[PDB]
Amino acid sequence: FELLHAPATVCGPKKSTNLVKNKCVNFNFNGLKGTGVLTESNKKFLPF
Amino acid sequence: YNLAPFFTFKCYGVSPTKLNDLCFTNVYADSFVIRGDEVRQIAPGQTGN
Amino acid sequence: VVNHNAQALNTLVKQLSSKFGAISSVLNDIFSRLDPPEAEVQIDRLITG
Amino acid sequence: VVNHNAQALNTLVKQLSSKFGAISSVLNDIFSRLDPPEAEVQIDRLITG
Repeated sequence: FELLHAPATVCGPKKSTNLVKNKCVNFNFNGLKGTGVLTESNKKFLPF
Repeated sequence: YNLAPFFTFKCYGVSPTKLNDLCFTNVYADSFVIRGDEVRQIAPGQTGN
Repeated sequence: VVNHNAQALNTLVKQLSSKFGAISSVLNDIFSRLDPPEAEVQIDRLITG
Repeated sequence: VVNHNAQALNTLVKQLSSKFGAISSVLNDIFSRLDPPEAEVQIDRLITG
């Protein structure tokens, strides 16, 4: 398996909590763990 | 963890305990049967037939 | 002089992308993927670098 | 001044004959005599030295 971050088809049995924005929180996005503030982003990402 | 009494579970680049906490982009399972002495041959950078 | 400062700072920032022989340049990935003995060898590499 | 320069370069040259804790100061010998995962650790030790 590849751990390089990408759209993850396979994931472990972890329950997903609600998404809280504009506050300092620990976050775990598809195995990407960090601490910070999540805000709505104006970045024009490609759909993939 | 319920597969056979003394299974050899050897993870390279990951931990046996941590697999449940990770997300995997592309997963492939390769199944075969070999002699026991040749099991150690199934590892990165090993020499054998 | 200003340039000699800015480049240096940028170099420092770019040196945060170096794995230094570890599995990853991200500390969180190393801790999430590995058990404490293996993580220590990788975090030691990253911290020393 | 010349001596200092000339001496310093020799030191650099002599630091190419230091194992730095690895089995050998020759990269090819380390690669041949060790498993690639095990060899890479000693190779990175030489590289960081």
